[PDB]
Amino acid sequence: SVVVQLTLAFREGTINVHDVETQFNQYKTEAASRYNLTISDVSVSDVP
Amino acid sequence: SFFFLSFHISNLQFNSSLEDPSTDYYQELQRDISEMFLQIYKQGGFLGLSNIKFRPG
Repeated sequence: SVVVQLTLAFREGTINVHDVETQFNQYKTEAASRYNLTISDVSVSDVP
Repeated sequence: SFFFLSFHISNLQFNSSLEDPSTDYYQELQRDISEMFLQIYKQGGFLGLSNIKFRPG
């Protein structure tokens, strides 16, 4: 498989790490149907 | 705030082109994934994402 690593940037007060993870996991269906990417094994961390 | 995200693309084979960020394939995948993330996060406060690192899984 292809491991993908990246960092997201939001302005202060916008979102927390759990919301980032849930919103991405909820998009898996559309990622497969629209982008033809089968997304798995999501990990999200706060970066200090 | 900043969030590090890692995931697998389970339906793509890692190949020699994806070891080299100057290749057309690397750049196409990085572009297309980036565009996808701009669709996932529509918050007014979402600014964008970093360049992408691909590794073999």
